Amino acid sequence: MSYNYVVTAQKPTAVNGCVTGHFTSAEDLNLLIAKNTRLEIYVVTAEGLRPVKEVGMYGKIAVMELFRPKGESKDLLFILTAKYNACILEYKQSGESIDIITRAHGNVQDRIGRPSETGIIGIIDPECRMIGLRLYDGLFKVIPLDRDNKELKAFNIRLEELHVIDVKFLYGCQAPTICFVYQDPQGRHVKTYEVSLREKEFNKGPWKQENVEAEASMVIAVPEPFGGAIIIGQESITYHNGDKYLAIAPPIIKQSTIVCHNRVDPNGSRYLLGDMEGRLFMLLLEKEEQMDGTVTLKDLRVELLGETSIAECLTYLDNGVVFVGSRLGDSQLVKLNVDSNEQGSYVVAMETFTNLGPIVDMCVVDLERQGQGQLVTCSGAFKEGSLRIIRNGIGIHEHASIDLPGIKGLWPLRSDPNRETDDTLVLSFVGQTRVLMLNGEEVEETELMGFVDDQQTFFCGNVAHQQLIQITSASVRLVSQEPKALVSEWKEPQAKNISVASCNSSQVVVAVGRALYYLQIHPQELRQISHTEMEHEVACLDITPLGDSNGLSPLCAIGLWTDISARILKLPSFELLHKEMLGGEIIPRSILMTTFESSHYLLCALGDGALFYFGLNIETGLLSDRKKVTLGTQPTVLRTFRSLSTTNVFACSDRPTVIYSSNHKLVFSNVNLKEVNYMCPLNSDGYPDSLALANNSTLTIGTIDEIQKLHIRTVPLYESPRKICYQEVSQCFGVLSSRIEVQDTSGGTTALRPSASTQALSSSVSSSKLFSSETSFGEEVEVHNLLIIDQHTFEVLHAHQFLQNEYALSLVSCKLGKDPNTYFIVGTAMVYPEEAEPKQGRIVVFQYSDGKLQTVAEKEVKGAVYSMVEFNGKLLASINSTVRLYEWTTEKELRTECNHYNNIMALYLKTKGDFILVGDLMRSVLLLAYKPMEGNFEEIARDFNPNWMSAVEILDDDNFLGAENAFNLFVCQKDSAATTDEERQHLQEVGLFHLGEFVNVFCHGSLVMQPTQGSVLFGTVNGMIGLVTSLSESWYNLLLDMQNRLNKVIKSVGKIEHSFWRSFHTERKTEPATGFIDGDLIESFLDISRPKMQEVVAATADDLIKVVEELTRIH
Amino acid sequence: QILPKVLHKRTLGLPAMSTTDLEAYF
Repeated sequence: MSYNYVVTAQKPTAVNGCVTGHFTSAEDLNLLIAKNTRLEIYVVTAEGLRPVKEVGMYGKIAVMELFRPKGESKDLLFILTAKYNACILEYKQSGESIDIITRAHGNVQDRIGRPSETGIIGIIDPECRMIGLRLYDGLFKVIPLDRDNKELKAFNIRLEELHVIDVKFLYGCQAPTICFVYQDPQGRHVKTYEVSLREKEFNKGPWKQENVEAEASMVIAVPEPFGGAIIIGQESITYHNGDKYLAIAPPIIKQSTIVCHNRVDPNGSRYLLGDMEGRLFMLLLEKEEQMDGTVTLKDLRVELLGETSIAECLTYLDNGVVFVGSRLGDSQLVKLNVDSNEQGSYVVAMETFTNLGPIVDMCVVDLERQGQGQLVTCSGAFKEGSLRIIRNGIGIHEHASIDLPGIKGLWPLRSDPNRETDDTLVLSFVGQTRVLMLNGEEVEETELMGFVDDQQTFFCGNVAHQQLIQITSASVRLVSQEPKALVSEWKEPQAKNISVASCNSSQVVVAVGRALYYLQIHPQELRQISHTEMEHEVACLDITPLGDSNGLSPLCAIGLWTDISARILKLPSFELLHKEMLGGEIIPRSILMTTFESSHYLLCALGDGALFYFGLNIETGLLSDRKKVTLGTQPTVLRTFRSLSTTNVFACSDRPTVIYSSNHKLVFSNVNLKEVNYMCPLNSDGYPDSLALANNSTLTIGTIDEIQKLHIRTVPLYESPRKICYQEVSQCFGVLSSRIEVQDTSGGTTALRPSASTQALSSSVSSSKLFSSETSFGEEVEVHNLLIIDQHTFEVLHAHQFLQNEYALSLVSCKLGKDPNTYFIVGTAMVYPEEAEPKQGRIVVFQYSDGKLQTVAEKEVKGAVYSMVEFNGKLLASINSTVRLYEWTTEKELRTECNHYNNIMALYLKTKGDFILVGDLMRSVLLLAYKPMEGNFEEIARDFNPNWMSAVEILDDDNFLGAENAFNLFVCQKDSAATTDEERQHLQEVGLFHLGEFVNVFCHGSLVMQPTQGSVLFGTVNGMIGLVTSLSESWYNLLLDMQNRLNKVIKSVGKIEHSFWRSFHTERKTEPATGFIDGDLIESFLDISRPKMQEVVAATADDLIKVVEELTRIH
Repeated sequence: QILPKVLHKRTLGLPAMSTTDLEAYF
């Protein structure tokens, strides 16, 4: 009944784990990074990293490890998902195609038992004789790794302990040995066992049971020369190996906690350690040589090494370059020096990697007043927390825009000898060519008396060797520039008007009638060299330097009008090489072949907007990949701009979209402009990196920003942002943030770092007089701050200090009552460490004047303020399982009217028309009606069978949507039945779905300009952005049929069936998908190969790729 | 065990207290 759709906007960015080893070959050094559901592979070079492969799994990755069984060159990978899918995979590079096969499969789920804290742990034998797993408490799963057992059969072993923290297999033992740390009454211990897979029981470890300091959570297994283990905690680094015992207690640790490690020395002499707030460490293992026995160590030494972000995963790579893996902030790549610079730091960074992190809140804001808003989020954390301005497409920066009608061509020229940046531009209206002169910001007209002024030409610019070119239907001619006059004249010896020509930088190719004249532009004179009539008509040409040649192109390309085809053909003698046919019949209007990387591309832009591809190489020119794609309706020309050393081509279509190649694939990033026709570069001194461009009636020039689809501009604040609001008439933003602060011995607390929270241009402090009622000498406290940020320059114009320790929760800007003024309104809650439930809060309303910040009214509120929204002209709030409505009087006051206190922890809240959806923490969605006549709340419908919601919104006036903490979606619906006595307070779950992620905020709006109904965006903890919309009957039925015919055949990496994962799940309750369409699958239809699409349903293929296309652009 | 910042941790993705604990507490 309820027909919906969910798709991906931006893949997650947080990093959950990273390891190194040997996938690509035995002599490569790989870096493996695991996202939420994404795996990516990096191989090491001398300057940094490089990507090779990207894969997605139908499950949440929880275990990732490398191992080397006997009798093969490289390692093997073991992965265990969140629904306990167990797999063995490995790396196959066969030719150029890369694929990863499943040399095993299985499911290790049980019937009775409880998933526990600390999640899943997966370890592997140093001799690779089994694989251990902790899944449920008190029960340890062992996988045998004999040559048989393709199905990953397992077996169970009972444990005398139920609470396991960490587990690793020891080094240099006779038979597979386990040593691990567990939790029980009377502290935590480390204690060891021996397995016997023949008789399936734990026998005895090599040494006895001892004790460890109360909060160790981190175990390192020492390699062969020393053996034993390293135990890391707070004020403890320890070594155990049989009987020998040693430890150190460095005084540095007190303030911060260690997180990750990676062994630096294969021998095991130095170690890397990652801190909870940035300082990377180094640990020292000092060894002695016995006179006759094996090596042994004396002691342990630490040293403060440098500064980094917060680390989640940490790997010493080699030669003093180290990856820092961050989940709460930007990850970076670091170089360690041999000599410490000033302040004594060895660290030098080379790259940084952006991470939206936990998207706490967001709003949709439209800056430049067009029909396209942009999203601003509250990203990052304690020391990296910033503001991100996520913009779809690149923003233009216009300088000289004039409404100039349609322009066929527009060229530059150089009026001086071959000096620096050009000084002239050449126009061309509908049927002639006009020459300008560009002496600065002004525009002027001056016709040179050496050119034509009444008839259109194809080429006007220069190639080389102090001369000018004249390419025309009526004549071909060359121009001398010192006289600025004419040197010679030529005409076509057929009196026939040319169709098209071609020349970029060294030679002209002109195509007349069925034949084609040729001459490369010689100094001061010209002679025919090459000539060959084409069997059928010629439509387009392309001549360009492709590499080690100063303009002279060995090859030539030819386009065709009626039945589109490319012909690889030599320039010098115009001999045929190959024939290759292309689809469609609609008319082309340009083709280009251009270099970006070692794999050359030729790109043809067709008349429907569809952009097609054939392959070209200078030596032979065999056909590379091929795929049917479409675009905007208006016909398209591609011609190239200059951006970088690997600069790329632009295009003209319905709406300008610049294609970009990142590693080897073409990215389809758009840009914010209405329509375009034609281009050329301008590199003036005052216009350093601009482009001259023609439109239907407009001229646009500007500057070029980034290349990939999403523009992020990081604005550092050193602030932990919470929520954000807009107030347009005030020409600014309102942002909440909150600061890390330690109490000093003097009672008062000063600071830890300089922050915008205290570095405000002007500041003010809350001055309440209604709170009146213990902090220690050294401890952590938290201070909260309102930030007004200039909407144009993104600088802190002002910052307001809330009271000490007031934990501010909510923000809104609206007009209330009959007041014409716009305000900033905050709901807060004085949180206490000792108690457990907020008893109070204030509702402060702010006037932000010309440059000052005023305060109006307080009206203390008897509890926390989880959510608010202006109802119609009233103020609707949610306070501690209550919902309330408020009125704005004329005398600048606020009064209560009607209450409702049946719920428990009514937290999320949305309104539509005259109905209220109150989301809940634990019970369910629930609906209210505001009844105007006598004026209070009256329940319409509810929902039983409780769920733990994490976001709630109103899709339409009749169905309702929520999201819950077990990573699932569901669209509720009203039941249309009679007997309205009790079952009309019952709402109907109609859709079921396993999203896989945690949803933090829902918002109406769309990140696109100005097939389905409704539009919604949400942001997740892992930094993903998702979108949901409703559907009608026909596309739903079609697409679910297609979903069956696609998930029946598609191969998961662990060959899990696609139905199982997308299926709804919960601790207590599980059913397959219904009511929903999966965008992940549907837009995954495009990576499928052409033949295998004819073994797709085969009532055709194009009719459905058009469907997936139209559903794609909604995000 | 204090609600506002345990929900804050859940928003940030830090290990929050288990839902069964809230079930017992509610």
